[PDB]
Amino acid sequence: KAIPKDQRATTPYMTKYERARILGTRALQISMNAPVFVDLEGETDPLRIAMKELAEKKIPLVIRRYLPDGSFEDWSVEELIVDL
Amino acid sequence: IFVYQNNITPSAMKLVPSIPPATIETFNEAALVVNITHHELVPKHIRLSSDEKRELLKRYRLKESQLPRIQRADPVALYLGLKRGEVVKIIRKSETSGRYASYRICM
Amino acid sequence: MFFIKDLSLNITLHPSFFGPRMKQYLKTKLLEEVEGSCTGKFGYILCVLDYDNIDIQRGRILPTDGSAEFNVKYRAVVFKPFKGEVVDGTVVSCSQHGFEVQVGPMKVFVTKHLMPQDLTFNAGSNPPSYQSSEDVITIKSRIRVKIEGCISQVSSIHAIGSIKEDYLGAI
Amino acid sequence: STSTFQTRRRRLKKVEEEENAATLQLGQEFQLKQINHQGEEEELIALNLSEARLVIKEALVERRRAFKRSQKKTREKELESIDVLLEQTTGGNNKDLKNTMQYLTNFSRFRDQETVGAVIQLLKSTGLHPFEVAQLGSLACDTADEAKTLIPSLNNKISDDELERILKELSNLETLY
Amino acid sequence: RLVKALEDIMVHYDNTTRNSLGNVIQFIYGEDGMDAAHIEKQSLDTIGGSDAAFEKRYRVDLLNTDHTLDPSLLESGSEILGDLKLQVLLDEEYKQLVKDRKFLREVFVDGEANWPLPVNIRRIIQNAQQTFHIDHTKPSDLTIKDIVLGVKDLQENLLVLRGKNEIIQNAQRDAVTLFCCLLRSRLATRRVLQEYRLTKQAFDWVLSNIEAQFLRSVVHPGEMVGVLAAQSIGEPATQMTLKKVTSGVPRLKEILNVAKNMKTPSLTVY
Amino acid sequence: LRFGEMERDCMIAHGAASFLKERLMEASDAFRVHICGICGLMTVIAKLNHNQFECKGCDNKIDIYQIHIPYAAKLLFQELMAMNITPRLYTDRSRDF
Amino acid sequence: VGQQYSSAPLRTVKEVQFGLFSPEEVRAISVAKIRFPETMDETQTRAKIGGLNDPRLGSIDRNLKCQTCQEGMNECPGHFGHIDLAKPVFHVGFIAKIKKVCECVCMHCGKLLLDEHNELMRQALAIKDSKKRFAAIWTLCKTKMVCETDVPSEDDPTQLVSRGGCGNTQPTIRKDGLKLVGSWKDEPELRVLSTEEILNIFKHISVKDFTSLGFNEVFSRPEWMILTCLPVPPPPVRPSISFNESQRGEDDLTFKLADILKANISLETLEHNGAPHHAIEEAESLLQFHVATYMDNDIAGQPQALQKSGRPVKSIRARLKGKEGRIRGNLMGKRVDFSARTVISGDPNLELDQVGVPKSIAKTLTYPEVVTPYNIDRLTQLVRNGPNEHPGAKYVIRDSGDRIDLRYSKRAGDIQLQYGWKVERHIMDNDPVLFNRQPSLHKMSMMAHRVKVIPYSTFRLNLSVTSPYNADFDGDEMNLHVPQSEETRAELSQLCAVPLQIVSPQSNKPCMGIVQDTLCGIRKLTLRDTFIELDQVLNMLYWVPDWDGVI
Amino acid sequence: AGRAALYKEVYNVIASDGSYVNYRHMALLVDVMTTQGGLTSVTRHGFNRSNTGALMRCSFEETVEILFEAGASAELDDCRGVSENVILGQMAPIGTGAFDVMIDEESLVKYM
DNA sequence: TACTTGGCCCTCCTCAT
DNA sequence: CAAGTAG
RNA sequence: UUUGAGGAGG
Ligand SMILES: [Mg+2]
Ligand SMILES: [Zn+2]
Ligand SMILES: [Zn+2]
Ligand SMILES: [Zn+2]
Repeated sequence: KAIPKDQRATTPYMTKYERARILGTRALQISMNAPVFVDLEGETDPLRIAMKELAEKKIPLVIRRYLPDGSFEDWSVEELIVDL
Repeated sequence: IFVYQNNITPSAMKLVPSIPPATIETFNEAALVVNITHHELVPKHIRLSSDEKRELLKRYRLKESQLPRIQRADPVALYLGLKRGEVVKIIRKSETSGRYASYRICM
Repeated sequence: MFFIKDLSLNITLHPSFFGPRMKQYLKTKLLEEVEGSCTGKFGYILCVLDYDNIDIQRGRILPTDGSAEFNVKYRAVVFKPFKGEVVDGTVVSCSQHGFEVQVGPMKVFVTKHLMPQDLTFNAGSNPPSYQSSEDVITIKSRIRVKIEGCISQVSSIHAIGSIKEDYLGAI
Repeated sequence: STSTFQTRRRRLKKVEEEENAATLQLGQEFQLKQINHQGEEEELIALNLSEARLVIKEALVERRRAFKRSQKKTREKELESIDVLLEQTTGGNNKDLKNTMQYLTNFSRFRDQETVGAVIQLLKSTGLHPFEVAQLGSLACDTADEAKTLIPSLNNKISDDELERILKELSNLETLY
Repeated sequence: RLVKALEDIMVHYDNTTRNSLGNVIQFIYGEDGMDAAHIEKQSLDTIGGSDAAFEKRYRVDLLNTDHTLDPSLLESGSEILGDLKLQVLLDEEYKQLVKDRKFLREVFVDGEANWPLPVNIRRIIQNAQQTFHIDHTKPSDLTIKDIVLGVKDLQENLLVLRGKNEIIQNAQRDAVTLFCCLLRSRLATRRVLQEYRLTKQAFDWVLSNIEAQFLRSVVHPGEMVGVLAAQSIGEPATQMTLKKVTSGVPRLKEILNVAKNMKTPSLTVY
Repeated sequence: LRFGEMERDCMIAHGAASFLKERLMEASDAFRVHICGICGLMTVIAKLNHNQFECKGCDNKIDIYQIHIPYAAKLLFQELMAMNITPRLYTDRSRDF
Repeated sequence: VGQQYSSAPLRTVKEVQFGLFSPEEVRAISVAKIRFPETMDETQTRAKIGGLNDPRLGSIDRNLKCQTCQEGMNECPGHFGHIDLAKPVFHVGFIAKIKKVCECVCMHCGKLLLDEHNELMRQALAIKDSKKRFAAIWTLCKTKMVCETDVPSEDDPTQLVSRGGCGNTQPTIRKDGLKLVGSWKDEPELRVLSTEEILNIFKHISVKDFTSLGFNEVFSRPEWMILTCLPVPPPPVRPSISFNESQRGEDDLTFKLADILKANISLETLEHNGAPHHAIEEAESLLQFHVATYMDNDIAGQPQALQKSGRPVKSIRARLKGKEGRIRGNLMGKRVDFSARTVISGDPNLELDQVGVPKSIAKTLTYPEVVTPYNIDRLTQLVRNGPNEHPGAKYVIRDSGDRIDLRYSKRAGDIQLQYGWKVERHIMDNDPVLFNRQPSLHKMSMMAHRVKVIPYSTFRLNLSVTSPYNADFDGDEMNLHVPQSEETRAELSQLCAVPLQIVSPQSNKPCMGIVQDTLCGIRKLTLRDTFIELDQVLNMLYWVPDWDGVI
Repeated sequence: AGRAALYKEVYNVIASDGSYVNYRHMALLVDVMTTQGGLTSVTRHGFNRSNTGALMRCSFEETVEILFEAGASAELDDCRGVSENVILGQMAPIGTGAFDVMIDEESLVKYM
């Protein structure tokens, strides 16, 4: 169906599984020779770079949260508050 | 509503669902000596308008099935005299958060 | 006969190309895997229209390798012959079994016995040809055929066509 | 492959694929009733030669443009003017398109996107089905017999006199060479 | 069995406990949406205690020489004594705490006041204590409005559910209710100023934290609750190394199987 | 070493979605088979060379997908089929919800 | 996985549609006529006769061929075959329903025994639950045994209305062995219901009748519970076992097929020869037998169909039956690679979240790392290092889907790495791993630790992380699983990491603490009575790795 | 009021041992057992007969028998069941995969 | 009436046909 | 060893 | 190699 960016309802925060998976995903990619969007302060470990890319919210990813009924909500790493 | 004492004839009983829309219900004396709802354990239930219900669904994005059900013959279901389709809101106490609201549809 | 059907393609892009100009490589690769394709279900995919406003939507990341997959919705000009359709092309080859005309990107063949009778076949001709009381058909001669049937195949489509009917033949 | 804007519920028994003929019975993929990306409905897209030659040249050209928006950071005469636009914005190995432009440029019946405009406006007062409304646009026709015979799906959908006038106004708009 | 019987159950993004059919099994995980890990045994002071002690601890009367706040605590002490518009907010606060009383004594007849609740308030203040080096001598500087009006403003952000409507926004008050009682319990004017001499600064902090600590205690849509709960019960079951009634391991079997002939039928009538 | 049911249950509890899949596929079974876009079966005659595909009886060559599943499951199916039961594999849902 | 690129698109299963095979489809699909009962030997000549296994089905003897499908052994799923029975047979498992069905519809005309007319019926028909309709349809008409041709409509019980006809009495039915018999009632009439007949009475059942009874016009029409054409699983389902060459090794299944086949041909060869009428149904029950047995073998009508040696015989169903079998034993739980186990011992010198991995294992277990500009150097060093010193590797795999064995390859010491290639290296210090001790009944029974390559042969775990796995060191063994994808690791390190599991949700309280020595000793060290002097108070300070250097 | 009992009873079977289980767990179970309508046993008789998919209930006790009646009644499976995917070799909609991830090409330009 | 399936997890040996 | 389920 | 039984380990 799709849900408007407005009328949105889920948690303003990032679920640990999201964080976990995004760092995982992003790491996989960085490790795949994907482009890196931060100054590697010399870092050389992907999941470490992913950790940085995530701290500067410079991760081009988007989380599609599905609902029991099928419709979802789209959120970007940018938006999502990263407490934890 | 008809209150029999010891019992009604099975010849009799087969005459209640024969004059709709109207409806009839049979209750035993010994079953009403005490109101069950007054029990420590039975939380209060409540009938939902064909509207309040259509709302609930639309408010949780629920299909009718996915809703926790209540027996058509369930003690309390007769105390309120539900109907196959009517939904009940059950507000009870909770040692986790004062009050918890649960719903029960009827089968 | 030619059409402008609305299509969509699926491209799985490797993380490598997850750059700044991705929209670019996507579109570009779309083109490499469509322009020049042939399906029985779509005939000849000749050109992608409105290059600029190709819809990419959000591509999702697969889940074992970073690869992301986008459902590119485009639109383009196609053309797939039909039986009973009539189109005219330029003959290309010609033999003791008939001549093959070329309608658009496709090629339709005409059997010696699917054309009129008073039209024999000249072997000792250069280039090879078919002679009639008043007509002469060879290499470049323009004909107009009626596609009797089509036979899809690989990355191309052929069909046999007759010129035995009326209002058909040369022009 | 290349999915087509319409998910038919192919529930096992995929048996009934009728025939293809100018009975206006084109593969289900070309029902005169098809779907647009926007999710709306839209008539099939009947493209007659030379009306297509224009459309192709149209995007092939406007491509050369947006193709260089990112680079900063007469018969035998057009046979050449096109062989170039290709060797610039085409896959080059799309030998099908080369041949499509020749055929589409040799047998075409119009040069002006104007003339082609009238062709359309004219033929589009019929109620005729797209395929006809194209075969009529890319096939010379003097008599109505020639038309309603080289396009059998016409037969009862228009008096011979009418279709005749229309054929008259074609050779009248038929750009010269 | 317990496991196979609950695999598919997890908290969904709407904050509902469903399965693979999507049949709501719980509308809010645990009837409160809290992740078990962020819960500690707190005490609901508002419950136990003579009606006497209750007054002497939470009652504040700005229209009384012996029931007003000694200006040794509040900066604006003396200049508040009598203020009528305040005694309305003060009375409002109290009429509440009392309602809470009767409420709790209606959900926990035992009188037991120690229960598992998110956000450990007792400590969250203790840290506030020595974090701002608070001296029990000099007076605070919290408007009475500062306090009671901020406390109300906190509850507004302790969002468990989000919804843009009534049914939902109503469930909100529900799933929070219990916690709040504990909140008002610990942030009642008299306490805040007489027991833990907070300063405006310390206060604005303790508040800021409860809010944030709470939002963290919420369950995460994804948590595979079923299996969790499953294990959580079948695990303590193996640790069962074994006044005269059917009990323990065999009892549990009796229960899960929904058996009709339990060895001990028994029945307590009062 | 065997990654028994229990182990699975724990991973599920953790929400170790990907890891679990991985233990189960890449580190064990994992197999690639072809299906019919029509009858969700492993009929498909993939010649993976001259790109030929087919799946006669349903007769195809056009609508064919490729999937990754545990060789064990492959077997599970074939075994079921030999028992005359058809386990259809469809790459898209038509029942919505 | 599998290897070799396929131009076929790649999707994930989203639906599983269960159906039954239409004898017609079984045919369509098959690639083998399967007429002979024997295996190979074209008169002892080794190959395979166009008879059983490979009359085009899969193959053996390491040979491409497979109906050009080539690909050989690995990459080629089997290719089903069929085998035309002679006479229709039941279906071991469906018999129960095939039976119930009949009690649901009378023969001769084959149609329901209760239409919209009967009211008790109506209600049964509202139930949108195939499982429950059928379960109430049956209950209602298993009793009525008269194909009523006229019934009192919704008006007067006086006026009789008509529908279908032929009231032919309905016989009650019972199950005897693998056949159905019923009496037709002075005194009864007992006759055995021929498959050939039942089947026929099903084909005729109405389309809305299928439907009304728990069925589906497309995937499962009752007329399919009776087997006509039989699906013949290809080799990979019933492989062999060759003790080199001139020997045997056929699988149990490959036999029942053989038997079913034999028992089929003999039947047929009686209907086109001296057919002693009812001396055939004496050999037709043999086919019904075998064909039933080959699928189910643990039945009530005893005879286990023992295989020469008294060894039971593995019915297909057997393979799937819970635990140790397919479903539960192969799919819900498998053996896995990149795992190891030994004996655990305690070690007060390892951070809670670590785990001592014996050099032995570290050199054995491997992690697939992707050659990147970030590591090339470090990686090339490990590759040169060989698979013998510790910090090293043991496999380099290039984009060209081909593995280089580091311990042999005449180029072992050579090798320039290529950005993108993968270098399976040893497990190194700080490689997140999933450690655990069974029985596993806790989220905690499994936790991610930091690998610590150590000497001696044991998994050296920290004490405080003891109670969680619930283990001691009295010969207690443990498991270790090594992740494989940058994201896998992350999952372990981000949710399985021991430092996370510290507070137990199953009891909203920590689930690890200080025990034994450290516990006991901490009390002693505490006591007001306890005082420590300089020289020592200095050594102690040095031990807390985070000591601010401030005595 | 029954749920009340069922739970109150289960609780006491863990209390008699001096153990502690945070409500929610026992509540969840007590609840799973109750919702459907009344008392649904944690046995092949109860829960494993409900609307769940075939492959799922199939991985517990009635295996083959369960399957048979599935293709027989042309059952359809969602593959929303943890088990379903585990059997298939696909990441199950659980934690990590309880949502999707995508590269927003838009934001992918503001990052340079 | 009678009987049917359920039966910790994992691991390791040795033996015999 | 048992209890329940179903014919 | 598969299988089937017995002994043992936490
Ligand atoms: Mg021990
Ligand atoms: Zn097929
Ligand atoms: Zn093959
Ligand atoms: Zn009849």
